Amino acid sequence: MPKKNRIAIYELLFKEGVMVAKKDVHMPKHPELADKNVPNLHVMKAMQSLKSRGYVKEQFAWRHFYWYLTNEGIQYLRDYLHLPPEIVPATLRRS
Amino acid sequence: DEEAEAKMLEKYKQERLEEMFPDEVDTPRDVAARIRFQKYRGLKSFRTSPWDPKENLPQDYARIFQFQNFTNT
Amino acid sequence: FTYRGVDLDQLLDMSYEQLMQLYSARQRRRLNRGLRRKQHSLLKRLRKAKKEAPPMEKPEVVKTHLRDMIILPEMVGSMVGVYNGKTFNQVEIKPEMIGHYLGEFSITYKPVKHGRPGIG
Amino acid sequence: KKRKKKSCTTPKKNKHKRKKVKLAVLKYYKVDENGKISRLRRECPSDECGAGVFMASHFDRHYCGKCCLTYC
Amino acid sequence: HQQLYWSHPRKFGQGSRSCRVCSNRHGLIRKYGLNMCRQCFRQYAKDIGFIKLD
RNA sequence: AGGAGUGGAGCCUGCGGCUUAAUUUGACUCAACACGGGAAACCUCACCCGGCCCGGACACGGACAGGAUUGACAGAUUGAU
Ligand SMILES: [Zn+2]
Ligand SMILES: [Zn+2]
Repeated sequence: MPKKNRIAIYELLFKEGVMVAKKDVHMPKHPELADKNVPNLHVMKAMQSLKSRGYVKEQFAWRHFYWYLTNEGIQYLRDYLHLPPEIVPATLRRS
Repeated sequence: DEEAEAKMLEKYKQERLEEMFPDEVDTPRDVAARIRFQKYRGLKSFRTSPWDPKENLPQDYARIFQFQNFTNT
Repeated sequence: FTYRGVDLDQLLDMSYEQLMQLYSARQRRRLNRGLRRKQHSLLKRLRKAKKEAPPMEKPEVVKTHLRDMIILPEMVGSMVGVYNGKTFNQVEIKPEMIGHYLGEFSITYKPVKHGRPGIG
Repeated sequence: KKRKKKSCTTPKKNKHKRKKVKLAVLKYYKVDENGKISRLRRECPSDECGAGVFMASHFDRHYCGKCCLTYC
Repeated sequence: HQQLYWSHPRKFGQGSRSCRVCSNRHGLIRKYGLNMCRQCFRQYAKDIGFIKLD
């Protein structure tokens, strides 16, 4: 997968901390990441790479994939995309 | 001297292909099976099968001496 | 030789939308819905085998999977080989089979000769 | 034990290798000591790969790598 | 292998529909928009609200 | 005690046998045999003949920006841009 795919999958992971999928290899493009043309196979195999390291936490369902973010996975996105900690994701917004 | 040592180290091994595998050979991939193992046969029971003891005498067995009954002679 | 009252020589230059009015309804509807992208490239292969063939010699056998190819009258004389699931079987196109499918000339099965019945 | 090695692996279905000469820009460029830029091969007139991305020059044609444009 | 593998037209037919929880293709209940297997419907029937009255 | 029958006939569909490159398969008294919601053109599809792909996470060593895989017109090769 190219850089504008593997980067752009990691961008919305830091935004809210969760990612869903379909377990649909053959899907043309992921519906959350329109205007990028990233297939569902790309985000599926990217999170398969991230789960074995321990940055995300997997849960399955009827058909869909679910992924949360661990504490040591926030820092792995913090340095891969170079963000300062003065901004926060959706952890400390309400209450 | 080392080529026989190359025969020696494999004889510590080709012997040891016999004490864990009885006669595990590789089947021939190139030549047909009715050609590589033409000469053999399959026995229904290794002890209670018939076998003609003089079916294929080699030419060396025309150079040895026989007995009519060894114990009684 | 003719076919619906017109000889093969007018069929060689019979146009695309006028030859369709001589066929039966499956083949007429098939020419109405169009010949697809991998069926234009077969006729081009048979042209490429025809005009490089020697003038006293039939062209070489050509291998296909296209069992749905209608035998057009511009496809007579060619040696096509249509598959049977196992082998490519050699087919020589005669002018009397110009409304059939290509896939009814490689039989797909061994015609059955029975043995002795076992325990029924 | 409880297996046979069987020596029956046949992967001999050879793939390609990317033959690159050492710094193929020297195949691309040729500069004399006065400073002339002699682009020995054609430049593709496409919108995506114009003025920087060079074509191929085969035995009978020009050939691109981005949009695979072809000439005679 | 781009105009290929997921190329074949799956626009109808038995193998363009699958169960929505099994992803299995056989014994399928398309009525009322259920789209479940006949086995996975029977597990989740009382959750959907299909009660067995008679 | 009866009624409709089935078993006879043609055909439709299951199941054995034979055949086959393959004729995928489970189930064999009631408690297998229009059952697997099983009415398969492709898909379903397991089976047969041929071919492409990795969709082999991650950890370690090498190749390593005198590069690692990738993609691609034409020609031959091919069922096949
Ligand atoms: Zn370009
Ligand atoms: Zn289901």
